[PDB]
Amino acid sequence: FDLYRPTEEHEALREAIRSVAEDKIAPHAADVDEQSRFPQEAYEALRASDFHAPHVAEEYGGVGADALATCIVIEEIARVCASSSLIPAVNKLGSMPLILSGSDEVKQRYLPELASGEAMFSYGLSEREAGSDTASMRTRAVRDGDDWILNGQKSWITNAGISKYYTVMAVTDPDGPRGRNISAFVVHIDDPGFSFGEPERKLGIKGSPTRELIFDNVRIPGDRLVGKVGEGLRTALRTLDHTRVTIGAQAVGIAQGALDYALGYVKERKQFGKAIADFQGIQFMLADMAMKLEAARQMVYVAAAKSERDDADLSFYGAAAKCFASDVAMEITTDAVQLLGGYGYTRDYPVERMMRDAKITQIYEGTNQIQRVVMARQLLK
Amino acid sequence: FDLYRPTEEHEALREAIRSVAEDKIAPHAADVDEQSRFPQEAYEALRASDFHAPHVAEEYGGVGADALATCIVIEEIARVCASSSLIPAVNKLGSMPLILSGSDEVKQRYLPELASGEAMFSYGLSEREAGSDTASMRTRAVRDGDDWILNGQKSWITNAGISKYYTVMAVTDPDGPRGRNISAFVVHIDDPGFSFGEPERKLGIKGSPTRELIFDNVRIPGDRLVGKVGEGLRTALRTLDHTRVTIGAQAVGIAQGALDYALGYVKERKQFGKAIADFQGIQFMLADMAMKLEAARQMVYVAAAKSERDDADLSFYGAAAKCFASDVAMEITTDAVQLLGGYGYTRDYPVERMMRDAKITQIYEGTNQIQRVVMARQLLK
Amino acid sequence: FDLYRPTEEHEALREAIRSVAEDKIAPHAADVDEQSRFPQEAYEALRASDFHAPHVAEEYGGVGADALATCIVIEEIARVCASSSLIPAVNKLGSMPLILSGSDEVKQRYLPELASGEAMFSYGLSEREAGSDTASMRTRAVRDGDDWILNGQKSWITNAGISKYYTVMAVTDPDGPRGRNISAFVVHIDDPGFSFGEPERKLGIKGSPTRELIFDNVRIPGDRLVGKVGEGLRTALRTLDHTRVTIGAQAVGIAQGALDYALGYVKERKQFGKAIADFQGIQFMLADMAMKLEAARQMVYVAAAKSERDDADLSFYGAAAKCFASDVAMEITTDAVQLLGGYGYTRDYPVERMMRDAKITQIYEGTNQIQRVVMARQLLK
Amino acid sequence: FDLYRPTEEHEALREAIRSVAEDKIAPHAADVDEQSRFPQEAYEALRASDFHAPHVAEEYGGVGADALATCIVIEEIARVCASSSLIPAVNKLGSMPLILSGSDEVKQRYLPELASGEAMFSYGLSEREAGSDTASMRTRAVRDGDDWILNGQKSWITNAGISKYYTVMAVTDPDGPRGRNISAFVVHIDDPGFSFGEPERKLGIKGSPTRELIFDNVRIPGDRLVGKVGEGLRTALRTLDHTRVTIGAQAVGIAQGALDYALGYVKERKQFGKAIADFQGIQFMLADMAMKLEAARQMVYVAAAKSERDDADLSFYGAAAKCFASDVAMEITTDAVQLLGGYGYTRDYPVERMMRDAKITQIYEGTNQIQRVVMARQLLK
Ligand SMILES: Cc1cc2nc3c(=O)[nH]c(=O)nc-3n(C[C@H](O)[C@H](O)[C@H](O)COP(=O)(O)OP(=O)(O)OC[C@H]3O[C@@H](n4cnc5c(N)ncnc54)[C@H](O)[C@@H]3O)c2cc1C
Ligand SMILES: Cc1cc2nc3c(=O)[nH]c(=O)nc-3n(C[C@H](O)[C@H](O)[C@H](O)COP(=O)(O)OP(=O)(O)OC[C@H]3O[C@@H](n4cnc5c(N)ncnc54)[C@H](O)[C@@H]3O)c2cc1C
Ligand SMILES: Cc1cc2nc3c(=O)[nH]c(=O)nc-3n(C[C@H](O)[C@H](O)[C@H](O)COP(=O)(O)OP(=O)(O)OC[C@H]3O[C@@H](n4cnc5c(N)ncnc54)[C@H](O)[C@@H]3O)c2cc1C
Ligand SMILES: Cc1cc2nc3c(=O)[nH]c(=O)nc-3n(C[C@H](O)[C@H](O)[C@H](O)COP(=O)(O)OP(=O)(O)OC[C@H]3O[C@@H](n4cnc5c(N)ncnc54)[C@H](O)[C@@H]3O)c2cc1C
Repeated sequence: FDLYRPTEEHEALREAIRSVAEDKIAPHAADVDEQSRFPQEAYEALRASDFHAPHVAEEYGGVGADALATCIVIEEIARVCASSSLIPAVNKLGSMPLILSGSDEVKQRYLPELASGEAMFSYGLSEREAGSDTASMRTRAVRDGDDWILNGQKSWITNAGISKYYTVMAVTDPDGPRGRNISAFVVHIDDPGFSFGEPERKLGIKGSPTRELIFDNVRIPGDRLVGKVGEGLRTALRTLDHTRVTIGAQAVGIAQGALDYALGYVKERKQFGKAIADFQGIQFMLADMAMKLEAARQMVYVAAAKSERDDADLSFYGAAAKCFASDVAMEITTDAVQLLGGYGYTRDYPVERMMRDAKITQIYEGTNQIQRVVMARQLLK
Repeated sequence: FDLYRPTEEHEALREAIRSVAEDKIAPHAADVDEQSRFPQEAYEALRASDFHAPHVAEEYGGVGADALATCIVIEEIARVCASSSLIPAVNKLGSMPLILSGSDEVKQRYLPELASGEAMFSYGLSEREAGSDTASMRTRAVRDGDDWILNGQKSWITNAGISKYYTVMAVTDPDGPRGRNISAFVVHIDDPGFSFGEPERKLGIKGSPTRELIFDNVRIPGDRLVGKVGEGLRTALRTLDHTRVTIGAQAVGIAQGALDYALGYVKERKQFGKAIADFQGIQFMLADMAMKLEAARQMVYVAAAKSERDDADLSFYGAAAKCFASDVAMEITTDAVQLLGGYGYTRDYPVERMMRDAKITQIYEGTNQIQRVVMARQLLK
Repeated sequence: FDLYRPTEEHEALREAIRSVAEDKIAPHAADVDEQSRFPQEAYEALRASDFHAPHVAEEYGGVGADALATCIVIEEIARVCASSSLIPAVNKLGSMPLILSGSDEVKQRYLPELASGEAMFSYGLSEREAGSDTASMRTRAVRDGDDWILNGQKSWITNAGISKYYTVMAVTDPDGPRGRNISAFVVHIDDPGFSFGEPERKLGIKGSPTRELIFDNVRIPGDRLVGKVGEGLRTALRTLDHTRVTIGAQAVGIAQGALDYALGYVKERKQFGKAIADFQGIQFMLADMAMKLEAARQMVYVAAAKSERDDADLSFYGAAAKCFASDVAMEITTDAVQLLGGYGYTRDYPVERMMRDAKITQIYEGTNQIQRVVMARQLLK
Repeated sequence: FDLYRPTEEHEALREAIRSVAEDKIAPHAADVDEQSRFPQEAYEALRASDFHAPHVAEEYGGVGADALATCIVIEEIARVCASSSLIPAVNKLGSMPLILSGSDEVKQRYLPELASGEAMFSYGLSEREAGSDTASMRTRAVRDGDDWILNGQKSWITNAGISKYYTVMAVTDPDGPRGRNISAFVVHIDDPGFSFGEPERKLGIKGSPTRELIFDNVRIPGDRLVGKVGEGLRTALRTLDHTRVTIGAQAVGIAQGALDYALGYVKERKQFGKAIADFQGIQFMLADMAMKLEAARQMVYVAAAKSERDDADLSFYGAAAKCFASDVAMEITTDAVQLLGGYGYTRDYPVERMMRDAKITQIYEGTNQIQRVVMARQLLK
């Protein structure tokens, strides 16, 4: 009766990413946060075990992992290092427009370099004046012969400066219809007129570089176009339907690491002559953390299976999975700090970092407010 | 990619129980509550379509439905009538000790009558002084030759007076070890010295009879014994591991009926010149209801698949599924009343009944407090 | 240091209403709910001790109680019988438009009969198509010589059929400006063309009659006019600023009765060899109930003192006090049922009635959704 | 009608501390957090306006501010800089044992230096193995002639290394009765054998030094004794009854600063062509923040008035006020980050610091779990 569980192959994958995460990523997580530096040790360990971008098709040299397998990878990394989990999460985000909409030529150019780990991808959608409202974006792409000229800026770009390739959405007709006047382009780190802003100083995922992209008359070839002129925002929304699920998986892993840590601690710490775990108020808090986490996990996996099949109700299930898991991770990490007492408030234990990291999952890949808008729309239509 | 969803056969089953529920059960639900009367129309409709006790093995004339199929049945009935949903839920509860522990003879005597719908089963575990603490039960069974003499009382017995057979747990050795001095027996409605208390006057599931069992020197044959002398409470705990999942399914169905009703209403009701559904605060409430309901549903189905396979972590997953779903149903039904305004507070709409019914799911089949104890124990061991 | 507490006189008043409530009201509360009948024993006890309408000025034969004293009265009654608490709460609601806007003649006609207890007042604002949106009300009043002719209907009217006088708001100019085309009138139970609908069948406050008013060409004298033609809705909003505070006080009293009952019970009930009160998970639930209740109480009293002084921020504080207290009462009463287990779900204990009653406090005197709208408006302006 | 509000004098005080806070403290708050450095600019501004230790009696050169005035001071500072708010909060904590239990001589020695601002006080109660369980503390004080010899360690000491005087509790008889074998002593920064641990690396209140005290055969005179030998822990518990209220006030101020910031931002930020404040889901979030904050504020002020009068129910009201306000501040600051979107997650806005700071209020001055224990005990006795 093989219902409502991952395959044996999924559980073998879980065990393999967990070994890489616990051995090679976990020891660097505190230093990555504390120095706000790219998790380079994690990148090398993930590249060596083909966990840096596992979703890429076997035809491009990739692992060809299904959406659920890719979720389990992001979850198991996020359990020890949220910054590291963004390597496969943002590699999928930046590549998904090519995978969903790109010509065979565009895919053949870029996906093999992702698969081999020679390049990371970033995704440039958000702006200073258009964050949630991406249809109002002002970055523009203008034909000049066979070339495109890009002018404007993207805000908040994960892995900027480390990524070699940038999937960028820009307005291709300022007079075209709202939502259907945008196109997607692959931009290279050394394209002319392309600079980075100063790294953002963040609450959490501090090792993950977060930087503005500045486009000053960036001239790129005509073959950088991903999909059809004007269909870029449709491609971006379709991308979001898959990638929101992976942030739900990230939220689940962060919450799981915090719960793992809190459970180990309250079994050992003694006060008033017994283990903290022996206090029934503590037992109720642990049961709440575990029940909500497990509900969030199963909902992420249901949305992941929907992502793999492209189920017609993926928008609802993905928006629900991402909003629920991030809300639950925020609550669980706030309680994991609580359960360690004073120790929990110090950077000598990892639970305060896990709480600071959990907060991003409620904001990026669609704010939980936008997620509630999307859910209500899917219910009422 | 057939992961994390019910089978096509499960969805055909869902459609068939939903037709019986909407056509034959739903029209009587208000009158069943209002007159506090047994849902007789629902019993006949369920018996005619073999949905009254679908878990019974095909070898006993039963449907042989898996634990997930049985959950979907209880859910789809509970969506229109919570009292009616207790026909298959309590038929499973009362029969499960026979199915888990009974001799071939005991099973052959009782299960065919359940399968055909000639008899309903009840489960007599709780008492006046031993509710949560069932190991402290005082009802006693004493050998008299080949017979057993039962003395005491059971409290809160669902379907009492309607059920023909009562699976009753009693102390078989007041000096034996705590938890291992109890045995299970099948008691018949016409066994001598066996009476019923006055029906309880309840907040909700008002059509479901709830009555004390009084045992005054009840003499029954030796072959009424279910399993081994002293193993009755082990059988009762094992039963609970499966049946808690079905109350989670009941909670999911009640919440789904309330959400279905609230969604239909806020699309039609207009205030300040627009549909109530057009207010973003309302949209956020609907998204919260739907997200939490969907998380509770997937968690119930994960626990149901664990029940079918007898997964070693069934205790955790069942306790989590039942506690989560009932907590979520309490919150959703309280908001469904809210969303109808004044109308919601009147018995002319069904959402106030759905709120009164939701509250029982937090109490029976282990209080949500006992569920948190069980969850914490499974985490810490 | 006499800061942040009621006066000694307030505490003497509290003790006096508590005696009347515990001796004369509490014994009838269950029967009042169970038979859905007016709390006549409570009315007579309240009239005999001048607690039926204590806010009326001493110049009209009244007690002249301040807004805080009147809150304490409603709270102490609502602790034992929510239906009874609506006698002074709705007596204030129906009289407040006369007190805020009425001529000396109108006040002199009606307030002495309220003060003596010869008449109760009702308030007719809501309609079938205009509940939250009262500015869209369709009930009309048309001059005919010195008379007014009323046509339409009011929905949900508390104490209808028992009250002698009805303060009714009606459109006095269907072409006048939105919100400034409505007037208030005193309607008598025996005015011609005036009938009542069938009593609503409610979730709770079942003894409180709730009935439609039907106006079929109701001819009333010109001197029935309360305040100025067109200022009726301004008077209604001003009324709401004071009366919302009294529903917050009602919510506090219902929650207090449920907590009083739960605390007494968990000290006595034993399971697993100790008092339920000895379980730390239970202690945490009790601390949550008590802390939230006490916060809600102090906020109601702060809003009551604002009501007495007519502080410029009364809208915010009243809306906050009513929304907070009713939300907290819903949560506390749902947990009070929980803490009694099975007993809590039966009508033999009062906590299920207290939960059914608590739910109305979130809906009437402005839904908690309208309260959040009002709060946000006061913050942002 | 002067009920349920601060005095005119309190509101003049509020305006005066708010000017010092907005002009002199607020500009340094970000740099204080970012460099984890003592808020020296705030200390000088507070000392110059007599807001560094306002509770000290006029007989010692102090302001003599009542407990409510002192709460308003801590609140108004905590609104702009939580680290700065600990100057008057910890000055009261460390001095309160002298004020409650000290001889006239001890008070005359130390309180004038606090009043003038020549010295800050710290409080040394907690240890590595005795945090919540202070009766199990192991730091010892041993008579040697007229001297005392202190040996052990205190953990988590706020303002350590900056404070000149340390009120330290130590075991004076390892064989005396539990809770009645502890005494309080004033320790000087230059007492022999007295060192500090390395500053803790914290989630928030990063400018507030937090350091272990190490006592290696610390010899101090007999006149350092505060109160009676063996009554130190009674003095510590009594201190906590007053000081918990001031952490509730701190939590209120942090939440108020976050709400002030979020409200200003959502009025200005536009998305989808309107102000964020114009979205009703946002309006509901703002109403929730404001209602809960206002309930927490009024409850803190009720507990403060109880602290001033020494009301017999101060334990309950203080524990409730501190637990409620800190829980509410955690929720409000987490939502204030949310409402700024990406900006909220960056250290360029202050709301992420306010969230990191809010988390300490749930842990120190008795964890919210200990607060629920204390509340339950006061309810059940
Ligand atoms: C660390 C970080 C990493 C990121 N990574 C990337 C990335 O790699 N690539 C990329 O393109 N983007 C990225 N983002 C951008 C992120 O998706 C945006 O911050 C988010 O979309 C919100 O936009 P905003 O920050 O402008 O907030 P705004 O859109 O200004 O929203 C502000 C507030 O208003 C609310 N709001 C907005 N619209 C509505 C509405 N219609 N109804 C109700 N409430 C509403 C929001 O929920 C929020 O609470 C990242 C963000 C951060 C902080
Ligand atoms: C309508 C209805 C139908 C029922 N149907 C059946 C049925 O068919 N057959 C049957 O045998 N039973 C049935 N039950 C019984 C039900 O399972 C019991 O009510 C439940 O087990 C609780 O027992 P109690 O009511 O005695 O509460 P108690 O056990 O007295 O508990 C009272 C309160 O204390 C809490 N509590 C108890 N122990 C602990 C602990 N260790 N830690 C923390 N908190 C604790 C509980 O959660 C509860 O909040 C039914 C109950 C009802 C009301
Ligand atoms: C038992 C009872 C007693 C009452 N007593 C009286 C009385 O004595 N006199 C009297 O005149 N009235 C009385 N009322 C009426 C009561 O005030 C109304 O029910 C209430 O105002 C809501 O109106 P409605 O029921 O038409 O709900 P609707 O206004 O139809 O609202 C339905 C739902 O939409 C929500 N909603 C409405 N507008 C908005 C908005 N702008 N933004 C977001 N959500 C919105 C509501 O909060 C609610 O959840 C009573 C009601 C009841 C049930
Ligand atoms: C930044 C900071 C500043 C501080 N300032 C000072 C100060 O100036 N002076 C000073 O003396 N102290 C100070 N403290 C100490 C603070 O009061 C302690 O951290 C707190 O008392 C908890 O002790 P602990 O950290 O050892 O946690 P523990 O006592 O080990 O508790 C760990 C967890 O168990 C829970 N727990 C403990 N006992 C029970 C129980 N009986 N029932 C249920 N749950 C329980 C706790 O709530 C917590 O969640 C400070 C702490 C910090 C972090």
